[PDB]
Amino acid sequence: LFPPQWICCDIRYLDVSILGKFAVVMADPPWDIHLPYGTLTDDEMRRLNIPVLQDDGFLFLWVTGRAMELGRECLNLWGYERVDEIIWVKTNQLQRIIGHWLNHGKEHCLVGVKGNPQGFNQGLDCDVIVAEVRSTSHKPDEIYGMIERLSPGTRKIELFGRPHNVQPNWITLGNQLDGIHLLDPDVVARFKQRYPDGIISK
Amino acid sequence: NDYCQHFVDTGHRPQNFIRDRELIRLKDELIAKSNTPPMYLQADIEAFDIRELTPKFDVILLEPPLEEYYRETKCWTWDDIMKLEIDEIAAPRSFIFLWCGSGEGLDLGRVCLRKWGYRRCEDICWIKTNKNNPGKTKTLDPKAVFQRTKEHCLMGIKGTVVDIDLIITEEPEIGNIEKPVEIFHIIEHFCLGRRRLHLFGRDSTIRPGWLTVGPTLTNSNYNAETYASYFSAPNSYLTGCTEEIE
Ligand SMILES: [Mg+2]
Repeated sequence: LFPPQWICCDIRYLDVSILGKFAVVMADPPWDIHLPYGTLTDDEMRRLNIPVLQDDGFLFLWVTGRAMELGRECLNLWGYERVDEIIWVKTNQLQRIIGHWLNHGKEHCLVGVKGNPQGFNQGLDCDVIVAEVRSTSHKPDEIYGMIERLSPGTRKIELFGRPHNVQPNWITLGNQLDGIHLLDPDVVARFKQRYPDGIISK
Repeated sequence: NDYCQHFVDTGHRPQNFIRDRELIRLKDELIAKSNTPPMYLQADIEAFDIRELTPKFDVILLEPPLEEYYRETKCWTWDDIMKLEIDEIAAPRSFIFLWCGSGEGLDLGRVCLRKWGYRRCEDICWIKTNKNNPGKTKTLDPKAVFQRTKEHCLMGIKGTVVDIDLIITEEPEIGNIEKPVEIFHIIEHFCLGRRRLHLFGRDSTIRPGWLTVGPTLTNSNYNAETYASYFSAPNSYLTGCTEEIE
């Protein structure tokens, strides 16, 4: 299918093998950098089943503080090479810029490759996003355009997204989503088989 | 609105459209007064025993000439860099600023820092505008997914224990390897001590407050005993941001 899809769930416990393969994966994880409700420990992060979600394609992984190092670890553990690193310069509505040594002007998102992705438009965008802080904890919607231009029309999956992140061509997972909303027939079939009563427990 | 779409449309990097009380500036004055004379030493750093550089340093600025800096125009590999015995000349509490480029260096430079005993505390980005050449497109590294328009300078602390983590300047001319001088202002504004080393500096980077070591320096004036005299008592622990001792 094409229109937004999503699953309220505990991403630790969902059997993501029902979802199929994706050209792009994106994750904005609740790292234990400072333990709020929703945070994952470093071993839980490490044991997520990312390796089944792609055969060839790209992963986008937001990192901050010491997750700059830990996300590099999960990225490599999950089978990816880090081939780029996007920074979003945070500006106000007038395009002026808004870690105990230096104030932070930017957010980091690792870009990882798995396999040999073929047919992608590498090089259309550049590695700097200049955009306007919406609500705190929001990522800039510009990342979806860069991803769409890079891989147009393909299946994508977001992990730890919120309801405002649901997009055409994407399946959004998160525990603050509003139930299950699945349109792709292959997914709806496997979901029914694996979850015949619709609960998601162990 | 969407400056990424705008870059796709026109070739103007999104960072071209970033704009721009207190006063400080007395800190700069204090720094300027506290600065040791500029010292410098031409040395082939591959062939050089690093341990002749004494005393141990409070700050180390490491700017090895990477092949990627020579896109269109001796380069060091991360293999070569990793083998430097940087820990043998760092003070037990000290800081490192390492220019890592924007490719595999962002990973290998972390490996170096850990190998030499630091932990990364800051990631400082030099973001290159292209306001004077919207036309010039970028030759991509095979592995690149995007156009690479920035370089990273990593900060590292070892031991026990203002400015923004961004530098925005216009992209230098092809073949110009110089990093923005603003990195020196960021470093000095930290007030980390007065023993400051710059490895792979050049005639054009020499600066008060700093000891520059590099293979292309044309002149040397370094003398380990002259250099040590600047930090003998009573100046052993000045941050670099206080008044001189009468
Ligand atoms: Mg200054």
